[PDB]
Amino acid sequence: LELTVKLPVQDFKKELINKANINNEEKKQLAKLLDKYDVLWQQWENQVGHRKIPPHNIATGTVAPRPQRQYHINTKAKPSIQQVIDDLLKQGVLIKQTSVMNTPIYPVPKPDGKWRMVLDYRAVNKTVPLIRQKYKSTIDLSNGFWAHPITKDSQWITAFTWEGKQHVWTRLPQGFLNSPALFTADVVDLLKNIPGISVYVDDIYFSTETVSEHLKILEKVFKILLEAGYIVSLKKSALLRYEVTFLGFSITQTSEFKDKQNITSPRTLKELQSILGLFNFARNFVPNFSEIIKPLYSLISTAEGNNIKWTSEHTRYLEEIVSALNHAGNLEQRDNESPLVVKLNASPKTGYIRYYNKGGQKPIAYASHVFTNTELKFTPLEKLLVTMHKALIKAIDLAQPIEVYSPIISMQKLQKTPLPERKALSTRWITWLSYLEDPRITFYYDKTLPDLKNVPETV
Amino acid sequence: PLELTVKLPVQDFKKELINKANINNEEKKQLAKLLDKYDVLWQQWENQVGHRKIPPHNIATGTVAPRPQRQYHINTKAKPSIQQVIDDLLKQGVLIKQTSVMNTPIYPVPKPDGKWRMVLDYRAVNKTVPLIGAQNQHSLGILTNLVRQKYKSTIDLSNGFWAHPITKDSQWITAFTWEGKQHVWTRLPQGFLNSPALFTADVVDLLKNIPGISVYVDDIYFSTETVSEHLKILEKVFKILLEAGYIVSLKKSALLRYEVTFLGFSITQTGRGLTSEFKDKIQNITSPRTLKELQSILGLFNFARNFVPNFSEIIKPLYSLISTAEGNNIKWTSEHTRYLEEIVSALNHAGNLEQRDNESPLVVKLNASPKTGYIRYYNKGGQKPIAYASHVFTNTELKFTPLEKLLVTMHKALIKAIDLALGQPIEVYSPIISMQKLQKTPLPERKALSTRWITWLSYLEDPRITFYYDKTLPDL
Amino acid sequence: MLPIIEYAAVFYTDGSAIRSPNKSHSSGMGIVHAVFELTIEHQWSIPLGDHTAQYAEISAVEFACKKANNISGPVLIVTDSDYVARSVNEELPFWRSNGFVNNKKKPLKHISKWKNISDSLLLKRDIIIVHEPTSIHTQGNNLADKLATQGSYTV
DNA sequence: TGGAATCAGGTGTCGCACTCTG
DNA sequence: AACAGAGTGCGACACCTGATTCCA
Repeated sequence: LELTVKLPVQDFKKELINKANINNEEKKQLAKLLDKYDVLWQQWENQVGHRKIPPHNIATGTVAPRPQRQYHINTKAKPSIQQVIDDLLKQGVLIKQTSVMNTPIYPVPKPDGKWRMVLDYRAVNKTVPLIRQKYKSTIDLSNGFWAHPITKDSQWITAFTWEGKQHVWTRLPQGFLNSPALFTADVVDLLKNIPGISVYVDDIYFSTETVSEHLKILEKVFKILLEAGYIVSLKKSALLRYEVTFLGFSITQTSEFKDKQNITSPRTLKELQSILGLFNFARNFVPNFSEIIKPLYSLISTAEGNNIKWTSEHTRYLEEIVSALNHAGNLEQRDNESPLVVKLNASPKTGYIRYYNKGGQKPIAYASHVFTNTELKFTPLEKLLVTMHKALIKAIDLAQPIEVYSPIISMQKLQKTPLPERKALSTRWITWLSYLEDPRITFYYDKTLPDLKNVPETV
Repeated sequence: PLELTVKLPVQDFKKELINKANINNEEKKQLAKLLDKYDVLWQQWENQVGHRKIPPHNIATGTVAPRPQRQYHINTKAKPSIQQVIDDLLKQGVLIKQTSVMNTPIYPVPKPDGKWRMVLDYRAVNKTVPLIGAQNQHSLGILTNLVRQKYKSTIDLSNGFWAHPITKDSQWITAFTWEGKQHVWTRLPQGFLNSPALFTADVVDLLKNIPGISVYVDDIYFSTETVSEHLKILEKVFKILLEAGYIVSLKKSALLRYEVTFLGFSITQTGRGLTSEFKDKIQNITSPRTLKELQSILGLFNFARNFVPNFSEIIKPLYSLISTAEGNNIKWTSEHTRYLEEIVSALNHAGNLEQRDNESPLVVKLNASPKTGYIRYYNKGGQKPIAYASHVFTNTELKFTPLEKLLVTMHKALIKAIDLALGQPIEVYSPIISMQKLQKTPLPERKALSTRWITWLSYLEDPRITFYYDKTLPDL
Repeated sequence: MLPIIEYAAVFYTDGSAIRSPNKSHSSGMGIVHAVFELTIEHQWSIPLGDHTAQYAEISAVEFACKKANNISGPVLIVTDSDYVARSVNEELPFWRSNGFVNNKKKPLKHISKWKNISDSLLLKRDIIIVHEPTSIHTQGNNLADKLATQGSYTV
């Protein structure tokens, strides 16, 4: 067993020891515990694990799909990627075999001069049917997808052309349609005996309230994993931290997404105009909306220029209208049979999502989100994308067919496009296509309710 | 040793090639000794074929057998030549007399010399066999992506398909009848669908490690700058071919030159361009008379559609003509002949092209006329375009406003620009002042379908592309 | 064309419409009288109720035409609607030639309003109907837009 | 004045012909 | 009476998107 490059695992261990804010004797015994399991980590780059579970079948498709063409690849990206593919062949997961199917491949540049290969499996995926404590710790799986062996009779689908020769995988391929669900199904009941754990695609999170229980659970989970046959990447994991990142959120002690809404005081005509535009939807179902809204129209009628005089009575009006909208007004019960439709929009400082059923008259539930400084310096598109991510999580949690109404246009373009112009896509569009692959969800653009200028939320 | 029928004058070939180089006398002596001391590499006989030191390949993957067939009439002229060819093959043991269940026809094909190449028809056999889809043969990408240097060289393999054997149980399909005798192949038979795929896969596998190499089927191309590295890489290639068991012909090959032909395109010190032979062929054409000849002429013209900025607009009436007439007869007019003369004259004034860099961002410049649209490509810091593109507006696109025309041209150019990018950032120069206002454009003014509009707007959020406004060369 | 210094007066017209709470739209009109430097002499902002933006613009143009008939000396009109001016200038002889019907041989919308426009233009034929749209009239258009918003938001 | 049924028309899949390179 | 690859075009159906038009 010889790799090509060996990572500085000792330095990462030292960094983890210092980064974890525990007692010094706690640190030393934790270091001893980590050291006693030295074979745990993949000190070799692209080191792959193994599973002894029976191989899975993934060629459940009934109609034969057509092959796809390939285009030339950059000379600069060739050396490193060739070393990677050679190592993968050496691991035995890849073999040289001749098959009917070919899959387009192309590289993308990493932050450094290195390149990363990606495989476009849209054609294949088209025709394959599917089926809180104070102490925190997070572990992750390094290329766990390459742990599930594939049946021999189903190997021919994943072949692709590199250096003029076909190559065939033996484990679950990256970016495949049903692969993440299958991997999650095995990993979740791999630990069905230990409560309090939380697994998502690749990361695994545990929470404890003491130190001894934390040590005991860590030792137990490590033994279970070593029995299973998986390997962990120390670089991307962290533990024993009061704050941690997971599911795109930051976790404090003992949530972030709320239901209060509320708005700070207006200062300009633009803010009041935007607020009126935002609340213009409410007239569809609120009978006494006109009486409450008349003071706002009176205020805008008399006012001139950008100077305004909004007394505390206007504050009482807006607070009352918010309470009336939110408390129990027309909030109907959800329908299981009806497909769920969600409409979302983003503000320069916050965002708002709404849920209906079959285009129902009344909202089902509300959502909100506050932008921290980290994303406050981001592009608007990134803000709206992360809000859409959070909204999709909530919607699938409350799910059944799902529809989304967003200012995004690229989503619907990617969802439906004829074959002759497939070509390639960006580094994040594949991550979102991971959702876009499943036809149970649809995306739409309507250009409704612009909110370029609005007051932020309260403190 | 080996004794074929016709002995070839190898010394004459060596003298001709060494005399045809641009090297000096000492350099010529070095190359002469290099070629001499690797004398085993080249063929010394007619129909000389090689052998490969690899495990065999099995093509017998079919499930149900087809029905054998018989031979139809044969041309009289080639009969002694084909008989000599078959006898020579028998001498080398490539073809063996043996009766089998299957039988396949024979068909001669004329060759540049008095000889005839051997080709066979496998219709039912190809119908009943699964196909290998490994795509590793794209001529246009090779000719648009190769690196150009001062001293160029190429090598062409000969009789390559005859050097890769087959498994013992899979040979029975290759059976064929000759003069009442049944014969079977030993190696990959030419005219078989998977044979080119296997051959190209093997050949590209050989030359992985050698830097700056372009490989296509039976041809290897490369250019370098100085004599020392050129000789080093050439001798390394010769050694790898020697261990590979392949064989090389002088006549089809040439090395150490300044201008050379490749895939029908002449590469020079300035860049790639058309050859004299194709110019002669196009200059010797006449007025078409039938639909078949018309389609042929237009295909020859379409072959070189990327050597002039304004190709598409002139050829359009000719394309419209074919739909008008029915059957073979075509209604000709003098204006069409005028168009033909104009096209051939424009081709006679064609200019050469350039290569595409892999280290610098690509640039595209686009413009629109009330009837057509023009697209050109460039590298950063360069001035001579890589290739030209032109689009003709249809009847539906005629009703579009000028912004719609510019935008549809934008899409129809970036559709291939994204392919040509090869991961590099893309900068666009257009006569449009801004794009945020384009997003701000209200609905009452536009007329085109919203389905086109969303596709057009999709390009705004691509992180890999940008835009720039420049007021240069306007027209209306 | 003659400079603005020669005509008796210039009229600045603008209309806006906004979605309303079982009421579809609320629209207001703003028209200012100027007599020539630039001196916008006086102002009129009027709401209409439930109609689209085009109804607001056409009501504004008849308002301007009738006050121009109240005004002595040839005057000019400027608005933010080029479509109405182009259509009238291109189809008026046909408009009262065919009996106030379109190319589809159908009475086009705003029949009485179009009749009023036509008779006002024909009785006072020395009037200028133009539309420029960054120039001098930008400020006048901005205040007129503000006036139209003020009219629309009145109820 | 506005609102929704019927209907003519653009976009997409798949078929055909021809060329060249080998 | 041949294949693989590439390039371009044209042509007959399918399906839906938008406009015309009638009616409240």
